Amino acid sequence: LECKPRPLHKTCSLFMRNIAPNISRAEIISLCKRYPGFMRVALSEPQPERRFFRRGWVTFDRSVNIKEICWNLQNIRLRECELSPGVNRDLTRRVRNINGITQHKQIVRNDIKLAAKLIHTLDDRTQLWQNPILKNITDYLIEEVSAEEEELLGERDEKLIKVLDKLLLYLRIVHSLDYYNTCEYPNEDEMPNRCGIIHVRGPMPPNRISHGEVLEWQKTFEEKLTPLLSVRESLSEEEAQKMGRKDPEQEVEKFVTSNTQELGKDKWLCPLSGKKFKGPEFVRKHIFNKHAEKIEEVKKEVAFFNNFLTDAKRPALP
Amino acid sequence: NDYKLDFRRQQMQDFFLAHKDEEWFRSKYHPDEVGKRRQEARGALQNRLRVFLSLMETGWFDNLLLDIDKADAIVKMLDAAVIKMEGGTENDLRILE
Repeated sequence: LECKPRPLHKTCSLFMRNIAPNISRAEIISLCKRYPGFMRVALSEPQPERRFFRRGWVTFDRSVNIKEICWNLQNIRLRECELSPGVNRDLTRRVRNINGITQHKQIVRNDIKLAAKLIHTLDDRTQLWQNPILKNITDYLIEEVSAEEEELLGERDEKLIKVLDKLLLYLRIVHSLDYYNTCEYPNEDEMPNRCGIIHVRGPMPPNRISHGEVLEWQKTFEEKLTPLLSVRESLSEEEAQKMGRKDPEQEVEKFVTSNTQELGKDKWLCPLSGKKFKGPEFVRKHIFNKHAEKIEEVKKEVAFFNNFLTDAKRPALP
Repeated sequence: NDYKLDFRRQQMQDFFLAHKDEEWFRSKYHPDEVGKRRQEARGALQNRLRVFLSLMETGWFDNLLLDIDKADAIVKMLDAAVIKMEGGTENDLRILE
């Protein structure tokens, strides 16, 4: 005799409109963990237009009364930010159609190439695994024709579509990349619905599919997909030096000389330990050997600053 | 004597000092949190990979295309994926029937 089935796909949740960037996930988790049937918290990417404020989503079990939980958290501030949540209702329209030209042979044949490159790049980017769905994938891209038979004597294609679906379903289920819409949903795994909206081919064009219009769709569609495989931008070696890229070993040397303070003649007290020494060479040996935890943190602080400084597509105010 | 370079640099320096301790900023650039969040992100993606391969071999993509004719079948497949993502056995899928 077997146990009851669990409807895990259904989960009710809260929605907080404005969360300050000074608030961490742990503060929101610890706030909502005291309520029964807590699952997980999601936070959107902070937008510079709203002074880097995020949108929250606290997910719960479907068994619990979300309306009473929403009421209890109504007038509760965190640090100094009123959370003031509302009940997030379920997704109404999850299968959204697009233009019906995407079931044409030439677009389907082109989309197999593009979808394959999206998988090839993202599997190397995230570093999984080789992917078995891409075995002999270029064999479907090449055309097979009876050209010799025509020379002497003188629409929907289901085989290609079955191949494409496996790639698009992989992209959407694994990498959370909705292919036909041309967009990622990066936080989905934390969000209330783990696999929400998917985009789907249209019914069929009522008129003839034009000869040049097929080429215009392919040009416009790859233009929409190009930002999805965007490698993170970095400034040049000269431009980073102008903005002031801190050298790791030089900045560590500044940390040593600042801590190596001279109390008097033959008296070199450092404030890190609080122990006297006879010369500054002995204080350097003390800092490098004994306080090896601190010199690592100085190198982390410089890398932390340099990673922010190097990134050309930098988070800054509008 | 470039004003623009000094302005962009001072804005950048004032930004780093202001958003130093914040968790969103630490997650993007601080080596320890970038290492921890990427390993957490990879583990979640490896879980989703098993769900896809489970839906492959079980046959939830067996006779299912991405067309609005089969809009009802896609929603059922999507719910089947989320159940498997949450650690749902084959018994747990029966509520979809």
